[PDB]
Amino acid sequence: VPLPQLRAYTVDASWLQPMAPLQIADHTWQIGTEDLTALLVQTPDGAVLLDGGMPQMASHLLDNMKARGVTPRDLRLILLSHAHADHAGPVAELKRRTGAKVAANAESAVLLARGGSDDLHFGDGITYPPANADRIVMDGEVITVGGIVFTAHFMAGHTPGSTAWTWTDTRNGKPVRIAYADSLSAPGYQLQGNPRYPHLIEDYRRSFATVRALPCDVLLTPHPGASNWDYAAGARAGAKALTCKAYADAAEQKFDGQLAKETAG
Amino acid sequence: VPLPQLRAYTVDASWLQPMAPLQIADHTWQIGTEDLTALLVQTPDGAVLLDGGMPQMASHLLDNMKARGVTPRDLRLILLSHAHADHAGPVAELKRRTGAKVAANAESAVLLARGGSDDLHFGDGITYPPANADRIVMDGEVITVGGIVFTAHFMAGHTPGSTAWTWTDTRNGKPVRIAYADSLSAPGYQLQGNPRYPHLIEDYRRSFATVRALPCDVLLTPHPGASNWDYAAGARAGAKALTCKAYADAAEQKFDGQLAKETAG
Amino acid sequence: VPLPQLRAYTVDASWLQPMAPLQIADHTWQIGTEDLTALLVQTPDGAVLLDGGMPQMASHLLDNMKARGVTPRDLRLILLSHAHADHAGPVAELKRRTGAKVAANAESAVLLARGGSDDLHFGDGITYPPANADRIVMDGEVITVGGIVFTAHFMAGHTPGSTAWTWTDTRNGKPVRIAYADSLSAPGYQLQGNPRYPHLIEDYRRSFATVRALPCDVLLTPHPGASNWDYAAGARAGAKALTCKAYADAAEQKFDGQLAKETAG
Amino acid sequence: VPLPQLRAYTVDASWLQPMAPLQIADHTWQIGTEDLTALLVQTPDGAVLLDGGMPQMASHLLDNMKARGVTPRDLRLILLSHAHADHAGPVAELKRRTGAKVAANAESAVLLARGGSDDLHFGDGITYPPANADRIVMDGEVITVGGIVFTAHFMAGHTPGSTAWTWTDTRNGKPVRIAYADSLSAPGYQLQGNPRYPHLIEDYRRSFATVRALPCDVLLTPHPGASNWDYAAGARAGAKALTCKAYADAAEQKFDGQLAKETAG
Ligand SMILES: CCOC(=O)[C@]1(CS)N[C@@H](C(=O)O)C(C)(C)S1
Ligand SMILES: CCOC(=O)[C@]1(CS)N[C@@H](C(=O)O)C(C)(C)S1
Ligand SMILES: CCOC(=O)[C@]1(CS)N[C@@H](C(=O)O)C(C)(C)S1
Ligand SMILES: CCOC(=O)[C@]1(CS)N[C@@H](C(=O)O)C(C)(C)S1
Ligand SMILES: [Zn+2]
Ligand SMILES: [Zn+2]
Ligand SMILES: [Zn+2]
Ligand SMILES: [Zn+2]
Ligand SMILES: [Zn+2]
Ligand SMILES: [Zn+2]
Ligand SMILES: [Zn+2]
Ligand SMILES: [Zn+2]
Repeated sequence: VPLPQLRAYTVDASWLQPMAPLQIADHTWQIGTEDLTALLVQTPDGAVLLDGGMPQMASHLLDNMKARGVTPRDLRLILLSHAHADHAGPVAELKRRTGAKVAANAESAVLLARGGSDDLHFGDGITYPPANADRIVMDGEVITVGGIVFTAHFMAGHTPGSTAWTWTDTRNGKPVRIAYADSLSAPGYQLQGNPRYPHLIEDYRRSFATVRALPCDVLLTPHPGASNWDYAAGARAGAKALTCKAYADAAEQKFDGQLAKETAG
Repeated sequence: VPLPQLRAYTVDASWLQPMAPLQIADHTWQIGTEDLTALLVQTPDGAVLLDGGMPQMASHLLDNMKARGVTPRDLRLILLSHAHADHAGPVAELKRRTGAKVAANAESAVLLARGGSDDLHFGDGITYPPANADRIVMDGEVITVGGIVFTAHFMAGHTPGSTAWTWTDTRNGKPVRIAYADSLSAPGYQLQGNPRYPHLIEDYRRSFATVRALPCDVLLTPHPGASNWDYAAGARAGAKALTCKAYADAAEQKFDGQLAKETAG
Repeated sequence: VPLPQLRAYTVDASWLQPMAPLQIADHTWQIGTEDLTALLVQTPDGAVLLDGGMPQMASHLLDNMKARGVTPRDLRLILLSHAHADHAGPVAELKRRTGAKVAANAESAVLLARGGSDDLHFGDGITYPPANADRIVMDGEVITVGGIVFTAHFMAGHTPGSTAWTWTDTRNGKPVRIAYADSLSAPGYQLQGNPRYPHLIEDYRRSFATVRALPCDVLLTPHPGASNWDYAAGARAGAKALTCKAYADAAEQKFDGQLAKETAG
Repeated sequence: VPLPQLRAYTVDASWLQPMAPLQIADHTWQIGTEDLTALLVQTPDGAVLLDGGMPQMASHLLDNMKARGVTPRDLRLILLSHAHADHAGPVAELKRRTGAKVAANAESAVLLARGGSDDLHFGDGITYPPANADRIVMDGEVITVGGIVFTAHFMAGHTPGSTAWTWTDTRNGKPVRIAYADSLSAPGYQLQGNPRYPHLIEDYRRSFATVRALPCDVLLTPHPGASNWDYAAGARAGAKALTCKAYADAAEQKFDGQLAKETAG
């Protein structure tokens, strides 16, 4: 009996289904796939990308940037929700192919630098090309690109480095406070007494509170379904979106159920 | 007028004054200098070093290890209080010259990897040879070496990655809970509204509480004077040592005074 | 049409077929799989591993080390032929699970550090968990472990960092000069006018000459078939092994044929 | 007796004496100090910097870029002769303060990444803030920025990663082939039988031949005096410059004298 072959990280087709750019606000576009968020924020002083999705999405992202008028040199900054393969997958390649630099917190930078390997919960099962961060950010730190101010809100749990990013855009003449909140799920995680993450539960509870309180006229999430976005629904893509409060409440209720199931399991 | 010459990080002579090993408990020795802590914990399955002091201390540390019966191959693990040049200085060289691997939290690992450069408060003024961590630890995680169990207690503030390490040794037949608590000082730091560390004050306040509650029959600190140790006093070196509670209270009182002076300054 | 799913690096079953340790000389054992070399050199001062094979081989390697009397702490050093996924695959995990440190040349270290991503010829198609080198070696540099002297002979081509490692063991009372020579193949490579490797052809020609001249009573290669080893043949596993001269001549003849086919293709 | 204080890397004042930009050809300017080269190549698609000098030169470089019409976002690329502190010193800071990415060969990248520490000859005596390379280049590889084509010519010796960079500019309507050739000195180096660099002599001899044959209407060197440039001499700064052939011959004659002195010493 030979050792097993390596298994690739395969995903639902919709996660890999390209879509054309979908405008969220005056400067903010969804440019990823139907079921993975990748946000382009376009400014008079260059563009910012928040997440890139799966590794094989680099060229599609670049096509959509081009459709928007953003050349590779115009992409200045990549920000991440968290450094798993389905959100940070193409970062290394985008850095090679654009002017983009990565800003991330220390936890995300170290996970990004090992390509998602030695994950606290997934081990080496879900990896991707490693990349280096160019700037380390602290909780509450701001980065400004052509006058869009992005604020980091750490919300550790799904990964130690999970981050919400907030900024204010405009729409129909009025401010829109956009909150790109990270995942609050714990898929197959050992929650209680995890030797690799001993304060996991406390971190999730603090993160629910952080998400609940974000400035949040519009919530977006790395998996759009988690905030009830439907990117394929066109003019009504965001009509059913949750508030940050509702998103945090739903995640906490699910988390509490998982804790009870783990105790019983 | 030429640009200024580079300025070396110079320190009081006592910080660089070698001392012979000073026993703290059955397996735990101070092996650094008179005024910089470097703790050797010797076990039947190899040795652990907590901090190394200044960069030029590597050979002295190695001499004292040898005096204790620890060869380079026997040194298994280096742990750090925080990754400033006067505590992590010789880490890179010790890794080259021993079997030692470094375990640190993500913040300390990223600061260690850039040799203390781009410090949030010191800039590039206090740097040292960079080194890589071999293991990333999470808050409350344990590492066990020949049955001495070391527990990490994050106490962010002096650096984002500041850590207290605790373990239980023996003395005169009874357990001794040793707490190696990191610095709680903020030397020349901008405390309020620091764009590079926006939650600095909240982190220090949480860290005072963490230090106050540590398991702590014996407190040691990276600068021995901060816990009222006198390594040159022989049999009474630790006689005047503070409790963890007293250390935390003194640091908080000093911090509060610094906050008031900063507001007035 | 969705973007394609990620494809895993799959290999012939024999590459993944565990075997028991096979003695090559008094201190040198093959401990990998039937069709991937991983050499254990056991000394009174610890053990050296040369290559590890595929990523999923870590636990098997560790089992065979244990069978040989080598515990994780006894493994001191990992050396590499080249940093592709089927030879360096388990390095990261072995470093986490043993005392082992990696020594490699700069080219191999940088490819190892990006987990084989952005390969000059394979792109991101054949990746693995990234790892850091602990020591950078120069051409002709020696490393000594318990008195086995390992010499590095750079033989760039298959990868920029391809290395032959040589050492002298004993057998039946007499010296045996062992040469672990790297691959000299160029599978699907663009040889002529490659913008990512402009001196590729010159490097291969110099490497054929290097391999031809190695001290070489016994030749071993990362893919055993390349040197006509049959690890499953027991007492006659090495009976048909090529000389280094014959190996270099065969590789050059194949290379010349590939050059002619590329010109015609 | 305390251990000695750290010693800063101090240099002749002229190495730190700022100068205004000095035009070499239509797109190429010296923007460093009187006695350290830092070349700015300005193109319609952004700017390239070759070397930066000492660590404390970052702001001066940025001032001279601004004087030339180059903002921080316009600096696209940093190339290096070699990664010693007096040529790569400010790279880390320039990357933080500009859009610039670093391209270097593997040897230079690994030395840059450890801030010049563990130098083959200098040890930790001459260090600087570490930086990461964004692109690894191979010998003879080209990089093109707004149609200036830069070619790498490895010339190992002074450091393993020493590189000459060549490109074609214009002047008075005609092409000017500029060669920025690295140092060929070996200051205090052990040349013969160096265990850290066993093929040192062979590499220097090959590098003399490489430099002799470069395309070279105008030779520039990291230390201008080595090619008989006088940056403070204005309109005649380059009048006495050596050819590449003369530079290589002089370096080889000096090297041969050093070899003879080492044998006698
Ligand atoms: C079990 C493997 O899990 C994953 O690869 C992800 C990565 S975010 N996490 C899951 C989750 O968060 O429930 C998901 C299905 C949304 S994708
Ligand atoms: C002002 C520079 O500061 C330092 O280099 C250190 C490093 S810990 N911090 C100081 C402090 O903590 O007060 C110190 C004097 C104990 S040394
Ligand atoms: C085409 C992909 O190639 C590979 O993944 C390897 C890695 S060494 N190279 C091949 C070769 O060297 O011919 C091989 C079949 C021996 S495996
Ligand atoms: C002895 C220390 O040396 C150096 O720091 C440099 C760095 S290039 N090398 C010298 C040389 O090349 O002769 C120099 C004086 C030009 S500066
Ligand atoms: Zn995730
Ligand atoms: Zn996901
Ligand atoms: Zn400090
Ligand atoms: Zn200190
Ligand atoms: Zn290969
Ligand atoms: Zn192979
Ligand atoms: Zn130099
Ligand atoms: Zn120099």
